[PDB]
Amino acid sequence: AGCLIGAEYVNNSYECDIPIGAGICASYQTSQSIIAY
Amino acid sequence: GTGVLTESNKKFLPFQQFGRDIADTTDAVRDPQTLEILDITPCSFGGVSV
Amino acid sequence: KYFGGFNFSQILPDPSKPSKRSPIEDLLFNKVTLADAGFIKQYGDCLGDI
Ligand SMILES: *[C@@H]1O[C@H](CO)[C@@H](O)[C@H](O)[C@H]1NC(C)=O
Repeated sequence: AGCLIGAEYVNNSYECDIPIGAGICASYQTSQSIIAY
Repeated sequence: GTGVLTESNKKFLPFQQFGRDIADTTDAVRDPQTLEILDITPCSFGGVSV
Repeated sequence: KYFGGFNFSQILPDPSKPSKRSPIEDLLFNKVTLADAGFIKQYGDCLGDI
């Protein structure tokens, strides 16, 4: 979708709440920040 | 106009000066000094999101 | 995959292909000549004589 700055990519997988696009979608989780999976 | 000028490989016919595209916007131009044909492209963009 | 004699290989996913789509889905995905849907141009591909 585009370059996103400020979120760490995580190799886990969750049903998600903030859609970013093309499968990737961020959330707020733990020393607690924004992840992208 | 504003944008990035780059070396267009395409060849104009001698008598007409500059090209166009689908819209009536300049898409190429011939440099007055060295008679070089150039590309034209607006600088990159795209909306941001939070 | 012995479903009592019925043969579902045409609709069940095909693992051999890198896209795990059944042959019917591949056929009807190739037939539709869809456009570009959200590529990352990077602005470099955009400039040029394409
Ligand atoms: C089932 O269908 C596949 C694909 O057409 C075929 O290769 C295979 O021989 C068939 N087997 C049966 C159960 O007749």
